[PDB]
Amino acid sequence: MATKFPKFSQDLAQDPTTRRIWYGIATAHDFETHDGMTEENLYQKIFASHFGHIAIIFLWTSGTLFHVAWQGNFEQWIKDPLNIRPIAHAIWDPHFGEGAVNAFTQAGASNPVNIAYSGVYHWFYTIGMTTNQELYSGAVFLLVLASLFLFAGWLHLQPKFRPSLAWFKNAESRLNHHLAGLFGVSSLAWAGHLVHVAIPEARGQHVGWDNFLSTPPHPAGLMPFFTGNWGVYAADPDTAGHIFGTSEGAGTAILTFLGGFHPQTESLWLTDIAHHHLAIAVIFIIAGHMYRTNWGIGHSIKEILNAHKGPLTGAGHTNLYDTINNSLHFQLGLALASLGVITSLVAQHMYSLPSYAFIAQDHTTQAALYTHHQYIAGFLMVGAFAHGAIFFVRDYDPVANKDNVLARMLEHKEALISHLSWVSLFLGFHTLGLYVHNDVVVAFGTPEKQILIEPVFAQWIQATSGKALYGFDVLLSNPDSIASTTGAAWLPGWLDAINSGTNSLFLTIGPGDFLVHHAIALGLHTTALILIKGALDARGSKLMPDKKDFGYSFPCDGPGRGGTCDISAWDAFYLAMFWMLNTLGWLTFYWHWKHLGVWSGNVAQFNENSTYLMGWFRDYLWANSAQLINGYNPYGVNNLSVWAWMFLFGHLVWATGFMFLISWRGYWQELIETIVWAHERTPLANLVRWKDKPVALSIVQARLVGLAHFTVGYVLTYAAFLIASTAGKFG
Amino acid sequence: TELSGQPPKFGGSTGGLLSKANREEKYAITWTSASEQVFEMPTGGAAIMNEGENLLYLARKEQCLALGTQLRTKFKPKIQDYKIYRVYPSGEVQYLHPADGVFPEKVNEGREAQGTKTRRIGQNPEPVTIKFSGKAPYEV
Amino acid sequence: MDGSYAASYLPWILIPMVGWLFPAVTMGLLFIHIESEG
Amino acid sequence: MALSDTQILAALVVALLPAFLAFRLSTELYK
Amino acid sequence: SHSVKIYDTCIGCTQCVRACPLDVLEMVPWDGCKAAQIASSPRTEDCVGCKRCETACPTDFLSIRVYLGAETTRSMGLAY
Amino acid sequence: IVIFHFSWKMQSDVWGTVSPDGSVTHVTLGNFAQSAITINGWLRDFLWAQAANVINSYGSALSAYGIMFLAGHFVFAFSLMFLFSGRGYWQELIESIVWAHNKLNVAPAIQPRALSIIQGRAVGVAHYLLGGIVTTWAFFLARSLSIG
Amino acid sequence: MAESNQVVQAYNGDPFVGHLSTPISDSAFTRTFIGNLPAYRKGLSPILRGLEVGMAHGYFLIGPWTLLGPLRDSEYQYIGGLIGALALILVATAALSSYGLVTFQGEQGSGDTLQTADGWSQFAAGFFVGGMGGAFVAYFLLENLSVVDGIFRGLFN
Ligand code: CLA
Ligand code: CLA
Ligand code: CLA
Ligand code: CLA
Ligand code: CLA
Ligand SMILES: CCCCCCCCCCCCCCCC(=O)OC[C@H](COP(=O)(O)OC[C@@H](O)CO)OC(=O)CCCCCCCCCCCCCCC
Ligand SMILES: CCCCCCCCCCCCCCCC(=O)OC[C@H](COP(=O)(O)OC[C@@H](O)CO)OC(=O)CCCCCCCCCCCCCCC
Ligand SMILES: CC1=C(/C=C/C(C)=C\C=C\C(C)=C\C=C\C=C(C)\C=C\C=C(C)\C=C\C2=C(C)C(=O)CCC2(C)C)C(C)(C)CCC1
Ligand SMILES: CC1=C(/C=C/C(C)=C\C=C\C(C)=C\C=C\C=C(C)\C=C/C=C(C)/C=C/C2=C(C)CCCC2(C)C)C(C)(C)CCC1
Ligand SMILES: CC1=C(/C=C/C(C)=C\C=C\C(C)=C\C=C\C=C(C)\C=C\C=C(C)\C=C\C2=C(C)CCCC2(C)C)C(C)(C)CCC1
Ligand code: SF4
Ligand code: SF4
Ligand SMILES: [Ca+2]
Ligand SMILES: [Ca+2]
Ligand SMILES: [Cl-]
Repeated sequence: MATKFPKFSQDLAQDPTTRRIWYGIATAHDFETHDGMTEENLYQKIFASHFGHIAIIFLWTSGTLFHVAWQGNFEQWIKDPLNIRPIAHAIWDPHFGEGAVNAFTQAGASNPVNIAYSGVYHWFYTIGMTTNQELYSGAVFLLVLASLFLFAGWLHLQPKFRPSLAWFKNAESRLNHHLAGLFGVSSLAWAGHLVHVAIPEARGQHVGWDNFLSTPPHPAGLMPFFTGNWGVYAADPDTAGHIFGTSEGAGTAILTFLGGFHPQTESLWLTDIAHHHLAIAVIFIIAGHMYRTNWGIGHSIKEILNAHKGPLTGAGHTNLYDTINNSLHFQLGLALASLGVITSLVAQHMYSLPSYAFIAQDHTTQAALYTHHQYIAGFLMVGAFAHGAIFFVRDYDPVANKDNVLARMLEHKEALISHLSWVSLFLGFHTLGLYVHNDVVVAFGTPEKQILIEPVFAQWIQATSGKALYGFDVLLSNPDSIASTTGAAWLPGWLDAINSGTNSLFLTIGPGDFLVHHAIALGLHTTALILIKGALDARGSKLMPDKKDFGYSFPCDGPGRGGTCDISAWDAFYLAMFWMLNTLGWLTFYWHWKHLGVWSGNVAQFNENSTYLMGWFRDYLWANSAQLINGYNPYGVNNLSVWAWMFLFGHLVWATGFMFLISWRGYWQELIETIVWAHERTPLANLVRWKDKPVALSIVQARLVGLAHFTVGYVLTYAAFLIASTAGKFG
Repeated sequence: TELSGQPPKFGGSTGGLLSKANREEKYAITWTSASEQVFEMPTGGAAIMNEGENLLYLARKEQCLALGTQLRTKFKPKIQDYKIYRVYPSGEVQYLHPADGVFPEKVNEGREAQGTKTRRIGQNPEPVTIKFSGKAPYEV
Repeated sequence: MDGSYAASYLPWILIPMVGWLFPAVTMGLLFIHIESEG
Repeated sequence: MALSDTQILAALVVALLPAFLAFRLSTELYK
Repeated sequence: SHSVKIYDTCIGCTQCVRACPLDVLEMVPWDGCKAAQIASSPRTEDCVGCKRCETACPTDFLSIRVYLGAETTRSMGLAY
Repeated sequence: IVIFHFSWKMQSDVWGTVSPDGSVTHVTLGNFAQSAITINGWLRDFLWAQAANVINSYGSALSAYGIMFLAGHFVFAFSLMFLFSGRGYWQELIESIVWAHNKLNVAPAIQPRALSIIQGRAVGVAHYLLGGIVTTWAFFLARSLSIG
Repeated sequence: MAESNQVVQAYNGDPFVGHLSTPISDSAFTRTFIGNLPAYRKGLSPILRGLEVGMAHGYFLIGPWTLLGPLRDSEYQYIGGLIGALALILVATAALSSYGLVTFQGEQGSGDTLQTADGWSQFAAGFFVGGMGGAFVAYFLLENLSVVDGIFRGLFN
């Protein structure tokens, strides 16, 4: 007998319980474990899945564009960006009452509407889009793009167009085409767009599909680019009195490098952005010529890795080409670690050095962007370490990687784990001790005995970039330094933007920033300790010397040998998720409190109260909640009704996750058995019988479900608080 | 063939057989008793075994085996002649325990060796060496 | 509920469809598929 | 301006195409 | 069902068979230890996976190993 | 939930002052009827409002109540670690630390073992109850001592 | 032989049967769609199939006369559409029943229950009831269009 679903697992299809359903959903994407999977079919299915995913991204982007065009006020928003709030789309909910309708007819809309909080308006405006028809045609074109990628994914599964395994394992050519073509040519095309459209539109010159062939973006054509006199393109950059969208203060420059911020929009100059894209395009195209393909000339990754032997290391990087090229979990972990690092980098660089016009004034959108991308980065990092452990479980070859870097990392894993334990205990012990000392000191009416230690190293680093507030006179803060008298066109604007305490560039830090950066260090150290200990013991330990035989994820090994709960590397991932969420909470709390202080001009509150934790408990959480929890009350409803309701929703989901996390299966299986008895013996209901035998959720499933609720609640409740507080205060 | 023995004296309970016994399968424990005794029911509550033969139907095999351990470990004249069978809805009966008339705790000739690995635990093949197959280190 | 945007009659029937018809149909199809053969 | 009434119910026909192609891709990936 | 394997590091102390609550294991003759016997898993279709046989095992890391596999009515321990 | 109901109902519809007119002015002005019917009411007009005494207790004779408030919060969060994890991870971490002590011959003769599953549960629930009950103890005491 | 990119193959693997397997006549979508219509959906008794078919048909048969019949420009527009639809469903029920009376006089087959005298009479009964109900419910919706609009807009909140 067989129950068909899931077709890819008879071990599940023959499960006569509800687990068959759940696990069928949980293992569908794990193509490696499908019955009779081959490596070539694995790669081809992954290829088509990638095509489908790219189509999904294009469809979601088209949805953003289309809803902004249709139900937005983009053209009205351009007339007065600093006062008109951007709207994401209209509401249509039959549950609404008169109070809710009146509350959500906002931002000059004739119908209920949600206000945008993702800064996509500033994006589209700085890019050069000025009408609704442009956004509309963009949405339609992206529909077509999703269609193209869907047809490509369909075609690459046909026997007439199936890429073979050797084609997928061609690392040299793929790296060449991605570095040179995917990365370089695309930054080149974006520079061309900024030069032809974005910058001319910033100066009031309409450039559309009806005139871009006729009007050159520079009074000189391509000969200054052809010959070599490139300074013609620097011409007269936009003056410090250029008003955006008009010709006042406008120039003819298409490639500058003055640095600093546009005085009105408070963002990077579009000319410097296009110049950056051109330079990066050249760099990436140069990079994309390193590895040989079919013309003999070029490098081979395997020989480069093999050559890097050494004395104390041993085999060095020998055979690592095959090690990484034959394991998709290795490639995925590398990609996830890199992408999480650079996503956190985007988050850190968008609030400090913004690049979209007037988005520095829109504080809620910036808070939400920073929080969003830091959360994405945390997820990506946890996933990277999970895939490293999965590689260790499934793909690691001890003989082909003998005595190399990998084998040595595994060979002294106790040293690495123990020293991570030491650094984590160190950081946590001392940071919590200092916070508790400051709390107990402020409590007894003697706030003068707080341990305030100046963040001297980071202030010195700021000064090295030209920060003269702390009087360090080191490097770019010292005019007599060699590095400051080089004649670089970016020094004046950079110093003017970093020494004007009016933006978010290199914010002044006090001892509270020192304490919270040590808290962040504790969080990173502890989460990484969890993940590394899980990946290094994934193949085995002294409780399960054969943990690799059981797989990356299994319930446990029983109560024997002392008890083996949460033994697999998957359990290490599930543990590390809590600490990652806590680290992002510390990040976002710090960022949001300091930025609320900065935006209100009352930086004294944060600088004086972030030292003891009661300061965080009453001046940050309790205080900024006052607006949110009044979105609806016994007196009516304001525009924060949804955010208050979602705040409470996240609380509920979080506690419901606690439910699955604290109480463990067997109790529930017995309870379900009593309920099964009940159903079989209650008349009329006996006419009906389940098709799948009801059973309690499995152990690993219970961890996953509790953690899913925990994370849903975490994100939703903090997003509600962030949005409601920053929007009711308007920064 | 036909299972024989008097049912134990029991007033009934809600923990006994369900629809599985008639739709899927059931199990039976038989045992001889030196006197009318009181034993504990694996499904909850106390019952009285008759002197002589006793036949009892249970829903799961582990329940019959729990009853067997109780018979052989909790009574002055130890009951160890108990037999456990599996009954199907077609009335078929499959003798189960003890498999070869001798308890599996002590060695007995005639038994084959299954699941026995000639190698050591730590001598299992690495998973990468058997990947993209339908086998695991403990199976090849 | 109303809408000054064009084709405001579209959400009128499209919200029930996305919220009632589409979910009922997809859940029924997936339920039949889960419990197929036997 | 404001998007045309006829314009909103023109993108849906174009969306019928990625719907068809996503249906085809899903059914092919199920194989 | 679950897999129950036995390895050559078996000493034949019969404790895992005594600990089994579903009669999955047997003591068959062998010639690799003093007790001249080894454990076997003939009735694996009745294994639930309670790991008691591993708990009652004395060898430095178990000589008998239980790997949880395809679940069924018997392995899930269902009386319904 | 029982003691929260007791506190809010007493402060709202019972406890209060009385002016020489027969008229009674309650502590929190009878807000129980219109606010204790939603969860947002308990969050705002009971927890957020009445915890203002506990959080602003620093610099007075009740700063100890704010200290113990934060302490109960911390002990709840600490219990969560014993409640959400398993013994095997901690035993592996202890194995690594035991190797580290073996490197310098500081290995104790009494081998360090992770808390048993039952003991992990007992510790988790003990810390959970302690933290929560101490939190509400500090909150209740500060509030009912700052209402006259 | 690396040539079967053709989408139009022989119908049901029989090239000598008067039919062709095409993306309309025999594709996965059309097959799973028509095969799960109430007329072919497996596990359905004839009366339920008739009920579903009648519901659909009687529901949509209100419109033509409602918007285009002679009573369209009277104060009984919806009532006139309803009356026309009810008469049409009655005539169609008579036609269905007569067809069943004539086609199943002989030996009752054992293939599918719908293709018998009893099964076809059950299908006709289901169709009659479903059609009258669908016409009356579409009429009732049209006559109470204001409450439907107020419901879907939340006007009554
Ligand atoms: C120049 C030729 C070329 C180009 C154009 C591509 C293009 C692509 N290939 Mg392909 N490929 C090629 C040749 C090429 N390939 C060759 C020669 C081989 C080997 C024989 C392969 C084999 C191959 C495989 C096996 C796979 C791909 C995949 C992909 C896609 C990568 C994933 C993606 O879409 O994210 C796009 C990534 C970028 C645009 C780069 C972004 C830069 C980073 C992220 C920083 C972001 C910068 C900036 C701030 C972001 C803008 C933010 C904005 C919101 C403002 C991509 C579109 C994958 C795929 O998806 O399958 C379809 C995949 O599985 N390729
Ligand atoms: C506020 C809650 C809380 C606390 C205090 C801890 C504490 C700790 N965790 Mg933990 N964790 C938590 C939440 C918490 N966790 C949650 C919810 C999870 C998800 C289940 C995890 C999962 C987790 C994992 C997976 C790991 C940790 C680790 C650690 C230890 C790392 C050392 C450190 O961080 O610095 C120092 C320690 C502290 C700041 C806390 C102790 C400080 C106290 C107050 C000192 C005083 C002791 C006191 C006087 C003793 C006498 C008491 C007497 C009155 C009875 C540490 C002891 C990592 C580890 O073990 O590192 C080696 C580890 O791998 N945690
Ligand atoms: C992922 C993109 C996306 C998203 C998230 C939304 C979001 C929303 N839309 Mg919109 N829509 C989109 C794209 C999108 N739209 C596009 C491209 C069009 C033009 C064809 C429209 C045209 C449209 C109309 C006419 C209306 C909405 C409406 C709505 C709201 C209710 C949903 C609904 O009833 O309409 C359903 C949506 C459609 C019929 C269009 C199909 C959506 C795209 C083409 C496919 C998305 C597939 C994508 C992969 C998601 C799959 C799920 C995922 C798990 C894989 C909702 C907030 C209603 C509204 O205004 O609310 C007040 C409504 O009246 N949309
Ligand atoms: C010359 C031929 C002709 C003519 C003149 C008409 C004329 C008409 N048709 Mg018809 N139609 C025709 C042919 C024709 N049709 C054909 C060939 C078909 C295909 C078989 C249809 C199928 C069709 C359908 C499905 C419907 C109409 C409807 C209508 C009326 C809509 C105008 C109106 O009153 O606004 C008002 C329109 C509405 C209020 C729409 C009804 C909204 C309901 C509540 C559905 C909500 C959707 C959602 C799934 C709710 C389900 C709840 C569930 C989960 C419990 C109208 C009188 C509609 C109708 O009968 O009005 C009730 C309608 O539902 N037509
Ligand atoms: C020779 C007799 C005859 C008669 C008297 C009529 C009379 C009529 N024709 Mg028709 N016509 C005829 C022949 C006839 N026609 C022929 C041969 C043709 C082909 C060229 C046409 C083609 C024609 C068309 C195309 C149309 C008409 C229409 C109409 C009706 C217009 C008014 C109306 O609203 O109808 C409403 C009345 C009915 C539909 C009949 C219902 C009568 C009762 C109340 C039915 C209730 C059922 C009840 C339970 C039965 C009980 C039975 C019991 C007594 C035993 C009208 C009653 C129009 C129409 O149908 O209007 C809607 C229309 O569209 N005629
Ligand atoms: C800044 C981070 C804050 C603290 C994090 C922890 C730092 C870890 C330091 C502990 C001591 C390491 C013991 C090495 C053990 C050791 O000496 O191995 C022996 C090894 C000898 O290597 P070979 O001469 O064989 O090199 C040939 C190679 O091609 C093959 O590996 O020494 C080195 O590799 C050079 C110096 C070690 C470099 C170790 C890297 C540590 C990372 C430090 C931060 C990296 C930043 C990189 C930015 C580009
Ligand atoms: C343009 C797109 C084309 C698709 C059609 C669109 C509307 C038409 C709907 C008609 C459906 C036909 C129903 C009968 C179809 C039918 O009943 O088939 C038959 C089958 C069960 O019936 P049998 O196997 O007994 O029938 C077999 C034969 O009789 C076939 O004729 O059902 C299924 O196969 C399971 C359904 C697939 C489940 C699909 C998964 C969907 C979940 C994911 C959804 C993603 C949404 C993302 C966007 C939000
Ligand atoms: C003959 C030829 C040449 C002339 C070429 C000519 C004559 C024109 C070249 C035009 C080019 C190369 C246009 C490239 C256009 C790419 C476009 C237009 C857009 C891509 C957009 C994407 C992918 C997604 C965009 C999104 C949408 C749609 C939005 O609306 C919001 C933003 C975002 C989400 C990003 C020259 C002499 C040069 C070289 C020799 C050959
Ligand atoms: C487990 C595993 C894995 C994973 C891993 C991981 C996850 C890692 C990590 C991590 C990370 C994520 C890292 C990162 C890092 C860092 C670095 C690498 C640094 C850099 C540096 C530098 C050198 C800088 C410099 C500078 C400065 C200082 C400033 C200014 C500018 C400049 C540039 C000058 C794999 C799969 C792979 C394999 C298997 C196992
Ligand atoms: C889907 C689709 C399509 C389309 C179609 C159309 C165009 C239409 C249909 C439509 C219809 C056709 C609908 C319907 C509706 C109906 C209803 C809704 C019904 C009803 C009924 C009721 C509700 C009941 C009633 C009653 C009775 C019977 C009893 C007594 C009396 C009364 C009245 C109560 C196509 C194929 C193209 C493609 C694929 C998809
Ligand atoms: S408990 Fe272990 S050593 Fe003893 S007989 Fe069983 S398998 Fe062999
Ligand atoms: S897991 Fe349980 S049932 Fe299976 S062999 Fe071990 S003790 Fe017996
Ligand atoms: Ca333009
Ligand atoms: Ca007329
Ligand atoms: Cl409220």
